[PDB]
Amino acid sequence: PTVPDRDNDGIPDSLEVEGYTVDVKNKRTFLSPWISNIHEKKGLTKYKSSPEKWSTASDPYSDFEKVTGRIDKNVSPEARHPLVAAYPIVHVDMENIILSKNRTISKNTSTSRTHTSGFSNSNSSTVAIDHSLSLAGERTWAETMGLNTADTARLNANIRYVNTGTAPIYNVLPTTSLVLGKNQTLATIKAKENQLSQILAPNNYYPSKNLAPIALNAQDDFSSTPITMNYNQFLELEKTKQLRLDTDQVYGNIATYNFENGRVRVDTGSNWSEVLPQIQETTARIIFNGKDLNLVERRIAAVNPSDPLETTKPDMTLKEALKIAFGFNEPNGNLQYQGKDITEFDFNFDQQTSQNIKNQLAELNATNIYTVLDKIKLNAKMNILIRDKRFHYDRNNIAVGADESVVKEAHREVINSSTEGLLLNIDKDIRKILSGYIVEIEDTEGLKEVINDRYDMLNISSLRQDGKTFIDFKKYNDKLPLYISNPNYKVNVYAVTKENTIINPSENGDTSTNGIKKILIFSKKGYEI
Amino acid sequence: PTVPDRDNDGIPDSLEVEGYTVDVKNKRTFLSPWISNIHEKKGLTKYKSSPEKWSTASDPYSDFEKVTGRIDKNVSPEARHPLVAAYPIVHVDMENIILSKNRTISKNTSTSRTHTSGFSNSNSSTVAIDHSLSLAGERTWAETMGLNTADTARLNANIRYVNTGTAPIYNVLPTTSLVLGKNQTLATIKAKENQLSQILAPNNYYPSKNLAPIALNAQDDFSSTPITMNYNQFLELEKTKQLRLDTDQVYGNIATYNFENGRVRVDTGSNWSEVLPQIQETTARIIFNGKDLNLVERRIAAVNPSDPLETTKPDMTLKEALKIAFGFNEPNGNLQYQGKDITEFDFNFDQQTSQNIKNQLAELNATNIYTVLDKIKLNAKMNILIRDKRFHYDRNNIAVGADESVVKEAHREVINSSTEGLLLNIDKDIRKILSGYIVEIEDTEGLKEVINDRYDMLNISSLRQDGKTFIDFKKYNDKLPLYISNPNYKVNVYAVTKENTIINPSENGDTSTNGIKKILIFSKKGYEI
Amino acid sequence: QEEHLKEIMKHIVKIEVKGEEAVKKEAAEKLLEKVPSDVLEMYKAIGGKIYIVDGDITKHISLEALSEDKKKIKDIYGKDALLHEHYVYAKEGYEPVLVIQSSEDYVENTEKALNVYYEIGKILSRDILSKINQPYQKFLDVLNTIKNASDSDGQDLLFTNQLKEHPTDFSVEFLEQNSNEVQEVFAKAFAYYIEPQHRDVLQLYAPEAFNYMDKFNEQEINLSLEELKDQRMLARYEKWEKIKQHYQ
Amino acid sequence: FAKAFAYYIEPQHRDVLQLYAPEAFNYMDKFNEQEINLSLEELKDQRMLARYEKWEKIKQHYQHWSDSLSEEGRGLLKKLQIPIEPKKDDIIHSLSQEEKELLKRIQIDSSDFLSTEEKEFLKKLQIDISEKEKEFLKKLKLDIQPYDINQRLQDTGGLIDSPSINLDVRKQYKRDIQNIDALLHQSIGSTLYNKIYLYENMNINNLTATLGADLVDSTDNTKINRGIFNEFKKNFKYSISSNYMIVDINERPALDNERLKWRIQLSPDTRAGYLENGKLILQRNIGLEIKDVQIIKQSEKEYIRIDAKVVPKSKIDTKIQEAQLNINQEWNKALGLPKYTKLITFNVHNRYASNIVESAYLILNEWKNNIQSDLIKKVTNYLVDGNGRFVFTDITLPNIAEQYTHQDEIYEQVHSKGLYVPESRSILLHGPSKGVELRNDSEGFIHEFGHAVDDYAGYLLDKNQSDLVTNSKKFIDIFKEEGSNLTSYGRTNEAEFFAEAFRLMHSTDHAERLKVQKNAPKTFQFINDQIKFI
Repeated sequence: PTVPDRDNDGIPDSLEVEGYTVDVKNKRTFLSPWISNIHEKKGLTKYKSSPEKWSTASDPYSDFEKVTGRIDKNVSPEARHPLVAAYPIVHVDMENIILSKNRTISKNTSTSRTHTSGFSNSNSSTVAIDHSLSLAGERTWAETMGLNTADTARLNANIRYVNTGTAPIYNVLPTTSLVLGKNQTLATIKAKENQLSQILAPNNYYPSKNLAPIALNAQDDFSSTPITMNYNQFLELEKTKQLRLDTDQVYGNIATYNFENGRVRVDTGSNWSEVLPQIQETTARIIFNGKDLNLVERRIAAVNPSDPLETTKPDMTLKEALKIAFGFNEPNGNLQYQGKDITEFDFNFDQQTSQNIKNQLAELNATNIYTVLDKIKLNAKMNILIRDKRFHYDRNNIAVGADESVVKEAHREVINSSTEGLLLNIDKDIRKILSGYIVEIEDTEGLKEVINDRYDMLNISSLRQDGKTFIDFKKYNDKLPLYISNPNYKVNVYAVTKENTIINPSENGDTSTNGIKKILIFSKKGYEI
Repeated sequence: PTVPDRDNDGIPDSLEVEGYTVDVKNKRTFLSPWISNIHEKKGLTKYKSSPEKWSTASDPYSDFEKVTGRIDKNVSPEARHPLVAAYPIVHVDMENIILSKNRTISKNTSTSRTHTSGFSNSNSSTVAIDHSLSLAGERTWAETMGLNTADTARLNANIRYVNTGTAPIYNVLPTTSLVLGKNQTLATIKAKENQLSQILAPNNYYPSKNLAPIALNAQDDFSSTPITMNYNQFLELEKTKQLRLDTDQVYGNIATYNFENGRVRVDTGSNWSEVLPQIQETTARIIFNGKDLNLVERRIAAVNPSDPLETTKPDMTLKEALKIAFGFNEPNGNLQYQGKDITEFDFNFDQQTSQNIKNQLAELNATNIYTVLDKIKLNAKMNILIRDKRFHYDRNNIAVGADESVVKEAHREVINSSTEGLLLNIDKDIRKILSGYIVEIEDTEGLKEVINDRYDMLNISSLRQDGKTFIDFKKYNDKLPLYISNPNYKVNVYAVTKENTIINPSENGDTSTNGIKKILIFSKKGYEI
Repeated sequence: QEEHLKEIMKHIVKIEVKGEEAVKKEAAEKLLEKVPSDVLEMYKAIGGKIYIVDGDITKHISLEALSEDKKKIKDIYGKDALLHEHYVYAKEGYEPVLVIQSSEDYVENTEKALNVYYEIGKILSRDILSKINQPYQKFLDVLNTIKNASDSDGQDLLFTNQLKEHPTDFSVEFLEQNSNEVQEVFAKAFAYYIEPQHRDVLQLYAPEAFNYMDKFNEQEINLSLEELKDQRMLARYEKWEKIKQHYQ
Repeated sequence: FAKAFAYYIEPQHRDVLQLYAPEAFNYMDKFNEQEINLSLEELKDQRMLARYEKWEKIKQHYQHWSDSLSEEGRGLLKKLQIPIEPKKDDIIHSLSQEEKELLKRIQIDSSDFLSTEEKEFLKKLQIDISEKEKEFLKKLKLDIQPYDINQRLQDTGGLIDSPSINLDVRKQYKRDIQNIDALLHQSIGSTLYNKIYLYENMNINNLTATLGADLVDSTDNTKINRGIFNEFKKNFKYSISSNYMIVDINERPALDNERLKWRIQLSPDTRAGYLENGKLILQRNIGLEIKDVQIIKQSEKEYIRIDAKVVPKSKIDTKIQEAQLNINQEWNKALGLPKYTKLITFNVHNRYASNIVESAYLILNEWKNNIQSDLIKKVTNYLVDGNGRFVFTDITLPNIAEQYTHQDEIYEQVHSKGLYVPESRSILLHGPSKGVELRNDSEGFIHEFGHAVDDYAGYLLDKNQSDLVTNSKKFIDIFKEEGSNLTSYGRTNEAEFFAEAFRLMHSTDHAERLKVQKNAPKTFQFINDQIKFI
């Protein structure tokens, strides 16, 4: 009669500890104990959970609610599993800025969510402004804008918020402060009031790509020019051309599911700023840049030996974590992510986490973690960073370069070549670590004539509407076709990786591509062209 | 007997899954299990639903209320069926504007709710300003309004709100921002406070057609000219004559039915801005322009394989969806909408949906979807667009033109012809893709004299109060009847559809209709008049 | 809130479908149940029995060949109706027969149930009790109390026009010379008493009439059956059998 | 089996079982909570020591009753156990008149009424020693029956006053049973024992000779034909025993003709007697409800296992009246009869009761759909115009009520598959017996129906005269020519011939209809002419 359920979460004790699964019988859904033979053919996942936790992940959705689907239909699919915390992760993306003096520099920007190292739970992004010259004659920003020693420039940018987490935010929108250099806070972006009545579902923008982005300067009367900026500051900006956007975790309320009638109402009692601390202190954190070289962070519930209540959670071995959080599978029993074997990735651990794993590796007598992967225990609070092993990385764990040899194979497929340009087809991921191309012409006797011989004249590679990259020569040429002094002269094309780029004129203001680390990328004679 | 009912929605479990129907017995209404032979002759619809959802559609009215009628009597009929989500869809319709400088150009406008392509869940419309010259002498707006390089024009428009959805909005009325060009946001029309105390039932206007429309400019002291606009903006406007009206989804509260006394009271806890997200992630979206070439949007509840609870919804086949959502029927077993067979319509799908349907077409070994229609399963989140195959369309899926053959066929019924004009009776739908007519006279030896020989002098076709089209020659003539140099001279008339129209004078300001592709529409000799 | 759903829910959600024709049989049987059983035994004992037809009552073998002239009938309210449209007729003769047209709406509504009970009362007073002349002074005494009473619309409810014009109190001679009018008044009273929703109306406007009928249906109907049986020789003879056997 | 068993006992998995294997759950549900105790005893029932212990534990309880038995009680009981054979010397000495010489030279082997065993009795008398002699033979039959108390009880159904036999014999029978009734004064009820099961082997031919003819597989007598079995189990739900049950104590191997193995549970209130020979005598008029019907295997031979629980007969009796009301109310609307008529009243007091009641819901369905609607109504109207009612029984026809009274002669008794009484206008259908000719039960009805219909047709021609369609010179002759062109049974006489012809012309197999058309063309137009009268 008891069918005991101490945690009072719908699922009985025995089911939670041993394994269960929900499976639809024609139109009625019921919860059943895991049978090995009848469920595997049906493609059902074997769940486990804690008999003493109303929500094993510790986030606001019960063990029962997640797997049954009675839940805010916006929680991302992979987070339906009881061991993956569902919470929001908001960072700010700046699309473009404009400058003037209290002859207007209007440039488009590109941002990437960052993470650096003892790395802590606080969101930040990093914009890097493009250096290429949209206008030929706009050499030296200091003069295109009449900035004087005793002048002040105004900054006016466009931003959108991106939610890369696993749950929706409802009312509030986070406060976020702009910072130049190490600690020079230029401005704190106000928390607009009673204005974010829309929703940020995971992997969405606010406002969507179809609407005007929120103008940063109010354009109202709040402050005439909130973003003033002294001369010396402008200089700092010119040498680094980078800014930082720090955002806090003050989100809104929480959307809960009501059992009596199935209505999802935003309750004003439960607030994410009370939950995040629980999640962040009882889970192991896994950061992965596999999908599109962007940092996707997921959290898995692991046991913490020191705490009675915590020994109840199912032991979680690393191997399963990758399987349920990101999509790894076993075609032939070898862990891989969409073809790419697990061995092409690095494992980096915080100093704390490192020590713990070294112990675990000793009682098993193994040296290569890639073998004993399914035997590694996760404890609470480890932080793990899995990055593609083939690319070079900077201090902020952003993809920045790669070994030249890898770069070459990506170009070994010349779909067509003429005197007007190439329409290549490159793997979408590589063309985000290439700043530009050096074009040069070679005399029949070994001379070398480089066409776009200026640091800020590299942006010659566009992308066609069918995803085929097209390189235009006439852009930084003289609007003239490509000339060849000899049908026997070889035509060489070079690519320049980010790490090896120059961002300002040199010591003696050199603009030549001399001291630039250049990789050989193409070499066809006149006859081939 | 304790008939089982987990979803707690009045109808017992077994009934919902297999099929039921409500039928009024003389004066008492009772719910009955579907009997195949005794109910079909009575023209009753076979309902099905989800045994585990208090509202299969997920909108705020329970499975029981929709079919029984205990519901806000304003919900549109087509939404009474349990599988059609009932929610509001508000867009803004602007009837006419006026311009001046901080001698007022007052032109009437026509607006159509738009939808373009990767199309997202946000309503927007598009106004088009009439280009025809109301005044003879008003050539070149730049001069009719004293606009100088350092001037600013003031904008004062009249707008009305249109509800084309299926449910009422109650207290609030949405904020919406006007934008010219690609990203130039001119103004955001304030959300007047505590003033929309009336109701917007589906297919109604606010304020109604019998009252003055809400003036856009406040006419008060809030801003002297809220719609400021530098000179350069005015130039784009002169070249494009297009404005966009983007509106968000912040509607009011929801009206619920109370069992205790049958009172419909507006509950201040539940708000549409919390429900719409649920609907938009669990339904298939069908857009149809069949009735009057206007975009009607409906949402149907479809299953989602990945989610246990969601497999509970009754399987919905495409053929039945069209039947219950719009009014299609089977006089002879052939799907048709008022005469027009289903075959006269296109099916267009988003890339996801396209891919999904290609699979569906493979396990059945068929190539023409028009046949296997009753075998296509709908899953959640597909988007389908059904447009008339005979008309040409623009990028924003607006009706813009047609094949000449259709244009000629639409005119083969000459009710009357004289020297003062034509009185036709054409199908109401065609005259929404015809911009105007070119009248010309032909000498017995092949000469050609065009009466209204100016680009901006085409709006000569009025409509009489009995729906008979009447073309007036004296309008853009010299207020004189039509002269004919020979009772044997043929009179040729050409029609110009919008897509083939010119909107501004050419390079050298040509006003002749020369380089315009014109379709011949009439040709009777001088004596055949 | 959760409470109310159940009551509405039960009334509307018919769990199973009885059938197309079963409902018909079940409706008629429930109706006749409410009449005290002892009345049915008296009817059977005096001969003919009620048979339920399904179609147009106007055309049935038992009734087609007899009383064609009497096409004019008066409902309980006194308004005239043609027989074909009407749904229940009865006939008094050598073979007392009562015919009721089957329908599915006898439980739900009441105006139709009232006429059936009305016809049972007319058969009872004219065909059963008349064999013993049971309506007599006690019925006449209550009757007399209704005519002379303070503005009692009760008269309007049970008396026809013919009665409203007899100036003095009712006399034992009148009932003998005219016995259709009095028997009718009995029938109406019988009908109103059986139908639950009308019970209150009766007791309200004719208290004494209600009192009379209350004691009559309570403990004065078994006496009707026994006295009726006292005319049948075989009933007397079966009685002799039982008494002699036991104490023998 | 084990897998299914496991899932049901474990509480948490029971629901899983019910969802994916409904049928498996149902089987196991009834298995583990009533049938398992029934299974335990049979295992112990194999050990001779346990059987002996059970028999001994029963003795002492009945020791006092046995020790107090008188000589008259034991002597009476002895007669019940052994069938009593009639003595020839007694009957011969009881005649003494002219009839025996007349009887001396009679064509014995020409009476259909006599049966084989009775012919042998006559042949033994004959060794010692189309007219009026077969009527004298009818009387002798009512005198040569063996004195068998138990046999009398089912034929009369417990109604001991039946005037079906000689008064002196009647007095003799009544005294012996009433004396036996007093003997069974001790109830089984005790504090010494719980549920006790006893067994009895019975021949299927005793319950239904129609099913018994094809129950056993035609080729291998050790297997049972599943097709006929399914019909037999369908409506076997309850039974009543009016006579004296002779039961065993320990199961013993059965004889060839016993294919039913009954398992009867008793109630502490049931009155019963103990026998020293390992048998028990149960009180008469006991009711039994059938809980299950299944096929079992034993010693390489198939059998039918039937369990049963004793309950008060009144509880079963209530089922029969409620069944009576359901069938009569349904057909009054379909026919057009007055609401309150007692038409299909049936009284049954035997072992196969439940099938008889349900079989009514089948004979009439086939009866209506096969005969012209106007004939049924007209004839039913005729039948109601009198006091006749249909009567379905499981006792021999001479014992119901109506038959004996009106015939009035003692020797006028007749028993057979069906019978029609013109005087009382009633149709009698004895379910238990099997027509030596008829193929099923429906045909038995139609034959009796023919006799009744023929009476009304004759009635309509003239009201004052009571006569049949035959005896009119326009039909007697017709029987002399075509009368022998069909079955030999109809050749017997005109009355059976009309009835015989009537079923065939309305048989469900059109072939049979064609046969009667091409073999007796004259009769075919004649029959269509009497039925026209409507």
